[PDB]
Amino acid sequence: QVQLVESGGGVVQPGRSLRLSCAASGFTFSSYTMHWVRQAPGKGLEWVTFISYDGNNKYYADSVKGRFTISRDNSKNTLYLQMNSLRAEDTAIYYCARTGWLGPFDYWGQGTLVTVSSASTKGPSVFPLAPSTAALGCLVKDYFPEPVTVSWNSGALTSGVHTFPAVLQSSGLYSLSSVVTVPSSSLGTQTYICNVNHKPSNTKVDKRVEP
Amino acid sequence: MHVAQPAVVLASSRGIASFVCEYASPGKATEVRVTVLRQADSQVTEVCAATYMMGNELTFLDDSICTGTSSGNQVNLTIQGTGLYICKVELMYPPPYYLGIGNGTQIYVI
Amino acid sequence: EIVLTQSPGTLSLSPGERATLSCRASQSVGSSYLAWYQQKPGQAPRLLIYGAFSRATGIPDRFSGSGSGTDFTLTISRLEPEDFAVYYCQQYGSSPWTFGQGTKVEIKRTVAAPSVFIFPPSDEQLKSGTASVVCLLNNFYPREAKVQWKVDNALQSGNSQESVTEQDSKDSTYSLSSTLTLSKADYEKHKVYACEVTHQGLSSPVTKSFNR
Repeated sequence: QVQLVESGGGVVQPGRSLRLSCAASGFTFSSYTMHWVRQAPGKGLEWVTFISYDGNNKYYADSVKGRFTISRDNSKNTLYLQMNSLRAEDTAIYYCARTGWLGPFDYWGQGTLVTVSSASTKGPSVFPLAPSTAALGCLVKDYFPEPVTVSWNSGALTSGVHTFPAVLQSSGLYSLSSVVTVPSSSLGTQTYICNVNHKPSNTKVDKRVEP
Repeated sequence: MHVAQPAVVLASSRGIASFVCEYASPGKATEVRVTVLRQADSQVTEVCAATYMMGNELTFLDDSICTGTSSGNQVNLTIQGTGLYICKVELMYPPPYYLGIGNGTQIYVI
Repeated sequence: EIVLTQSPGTLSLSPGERATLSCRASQSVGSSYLAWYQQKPGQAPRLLIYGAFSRATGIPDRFSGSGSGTDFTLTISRLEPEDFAVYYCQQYGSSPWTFGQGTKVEIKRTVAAPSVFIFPPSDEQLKSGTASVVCLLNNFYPREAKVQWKVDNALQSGNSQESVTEQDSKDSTYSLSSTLTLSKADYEKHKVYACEVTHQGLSSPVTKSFNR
């Protein structure tokens, strides 16, 4: 079973470098050309680079020409992507892709995320969105980098839960809200707690939301 | 890029068949790979492959099945030993990269 | 460079209906060099069609493709629930390999008006010097919805951000959260903070508001 597993992603500041790897299994590696394809969050697919069977020829998209170097080691069934002089515009999911013998990209890895930002790791400040069928929630503000995971009442409350996709503020930090629709009568009776966790900053906070 | 190969070819009594697979190039490539695939029931297997720097003779990876000769933009292939045989041409260098896929060749064995 | 072009941006259909997705090339590309891909949220792309017409391994028969030259088509004869995703076309005949913008296939459903909620800033946040007023639009359809902020009855501009969840799996609705960020100083200068919503299911703009 053809398998592509990429690794080496992470968060980095502009101008720094990052090295990605793609481990291939389940097929004769040297018999296929390979690509890296990237996808910025919320946008489409952009081809980045291509490499020959043995590596005799390599091509790159203009946005990476001069900073990215693709290579492969057919002896170890591994593909590489040396990315230098990184810019925030390089923030994306980087997929490892095999070219079929008839042309298309017939197999893709699940992807590895790289984030290029001048910000530094910061835990979120969690504030309650108090009610006044009622609605309540938690505001998870000013954190870097993604992601953060939010649950309610230690996971026992999931119906009517909406955790919104994070938003990138001008500060360079992320912010999101997690809301829950609740029967207006259960307020004061039922206890409502947010379970936020931001592992990059090793921050895990529980915030109780009350009228 | 347009690749031309016969629609049908006849195989000799000794199981060997020969056909010309020609290709044009929008630019002028000096590094070409020619592959021959066999397509039967949607799945494809590799019959043979050869790397070609123009004017230096066609080097085949493994001459167990295919022996071929180059003459400009034409390649006269010979395959020994009943699907669809597709001639594939890759213009590797100089840029741009081009992939060409012929319409396929049927091989009837008298 | 061969520029690909997809249409529509969003397809709104119901399960069982027939989807027709368009891909356009800025110059003629042979049928042997066009492919279609499916991508579900949080998943890697997946090949469906190659060579414009041929179907990838493991792809059900309801997916098919057609067209040559400039205009290509992907057809889903009968939409299944798992078929609602994003679809990308690509040309793979020459470098650079180029993709289309993508086309989203969403489930169409009956119109549903948003239930609007307004959240004042917590005193716990005000201690930090900034005030975030949050407005919630819960379970509405279609995805289009416009919210405008009013501070002391004066429309605001360039000081709020929005966020929309993915289409709900069960009820097929969307939710939206708009956040107005003010400085604590500026926040305590006004009294009426109002969130105004317009949507297809609302005959008149709804306003949810509060005072300090």
